[PDB]
Amino acid sequence: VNIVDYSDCFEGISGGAIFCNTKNKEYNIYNKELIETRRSPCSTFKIVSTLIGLEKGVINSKESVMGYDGTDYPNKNWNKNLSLEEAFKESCVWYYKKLINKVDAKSVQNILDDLKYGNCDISEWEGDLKNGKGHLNGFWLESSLQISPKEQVQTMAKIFEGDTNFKKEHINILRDIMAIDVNDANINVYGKTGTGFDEKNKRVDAWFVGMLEREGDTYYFAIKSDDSNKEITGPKVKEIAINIIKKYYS
Ligand SMILES: *C(=O)N1C[C@H](NOS(=O)(=O)O)CC[C@H]1C(N)=O
Repeated sequence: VNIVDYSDCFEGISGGAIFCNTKNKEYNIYNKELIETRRSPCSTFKIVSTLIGLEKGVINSKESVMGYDGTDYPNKNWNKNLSLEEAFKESCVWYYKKLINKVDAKSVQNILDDLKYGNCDISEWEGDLKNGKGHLNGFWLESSLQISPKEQVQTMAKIFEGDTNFKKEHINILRDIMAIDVNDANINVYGKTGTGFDEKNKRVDAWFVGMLEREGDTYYFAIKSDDSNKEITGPKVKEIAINIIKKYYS
């Protein structure tokens, strides 16, 4: 466990980072207090909810559809019968809500328990209804389920090192749809952003969680901001994460 200073890449934004290489067990941690604090995963939960849907047969491939019903949404790309790959990349809320609501709560509870997914608290299945957004809510979106960045990395490692019971075919679907382009062919980066606002503490929950492969070595990582500035989003923290990867992990 090495405590590190990535503050220059955070460019004044409050947050922390954790990178873990499980081959040689090198844990690099910036802002240890934050990295151990549990928070809502927000859209980073799509990593796990995709695998749940595949395991239960609700979806089957990166082409799989969820039966769009014509409801009007402000995001153009949500207004179509999109595939799993597109719903993941466009963070289509209705697709992932419909997917998870086809799965019984005990199945979800047991999978989260097996993954040690934070507090594994799905008690508020419906999510944070007081924000007025109705069915565009769920237990993983600023609601009962909370996970620390360190726990995110531990879960990512267990999934992608093949240490869970999820099918390899399903892991590979997730890998494909998580891959991102960082304009450096010499590293393979995979990840997912998340964005929420913590109304109790007046702070954002801005996430980028994923993994990095660079010549035999793999790092699992979670970058997280808790800034009070509402302008700080998941996509912004992904930029920060990319800067760290290029500076220290290339
Ligand atoms: C996930 O955190 N969400 C879904 C969507 N995309 O977020 S992302 O750009 O950080 O991946 C909008 C924000 C958030 C939500 N409000 O549900």
